[PDB]
Amino acid sequence: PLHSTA
Amino acid sequence: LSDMLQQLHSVNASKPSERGLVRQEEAEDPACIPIFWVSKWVDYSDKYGLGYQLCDNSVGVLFNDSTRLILYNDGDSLQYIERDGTESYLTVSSHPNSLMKKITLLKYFRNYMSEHLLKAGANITPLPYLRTWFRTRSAIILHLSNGSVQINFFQDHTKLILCPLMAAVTYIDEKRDFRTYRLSLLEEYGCCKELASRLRYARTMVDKLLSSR
Repeated sequence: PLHSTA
Repeated sequence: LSDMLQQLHSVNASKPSERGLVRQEEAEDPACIPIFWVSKWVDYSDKYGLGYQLCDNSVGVLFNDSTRLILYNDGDSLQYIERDGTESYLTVSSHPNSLMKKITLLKYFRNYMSEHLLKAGANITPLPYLRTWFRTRSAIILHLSNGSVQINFFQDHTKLILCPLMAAVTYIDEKRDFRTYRLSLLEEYGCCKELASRLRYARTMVDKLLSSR
């Protein structure tokens, strides 16, 4: 649902 | 954590950005470059927990049941830490059937991070685990077991890595340039408003960590 920079 | 809070109070009280000639370059201490930081992370805590990759390409997961699985960068060597703090050393290739679900989850998280996420501090020249973490509207705050505290700002992608043992801070700016400072030297020579503002936030975040352990 959220993560570090792609 | 207590010493980190004190180091930050000391630098912040010196008002580094607002007392004359700023000599920030002279506060750089390349000797204090951290060995470990968080390069990638996935917040899947609504179901499973929080996965992360360290700068050495090792991976970790803090599961919702307060257990931790740590895969070393060789891709097989495993550490498992139960709720009571009991640490177990093994490999993926030798895991008991009970850890099946958790190993699968780690490998899944590992694949996503390696393939679809950017490595933070990829330009920095080259085992702790995640003790705790929380998220604000502005930033994710990561507390490692070696005492380091990392703060990643969402909006501008700027990052701080705070190292209490060196009494130092590494700052990664919007251009992904990294500079490592000794905190007392920032007190001695000052710094720009940008770094000064994030350090004031950092102190507030450490205070939140200390008040919620």
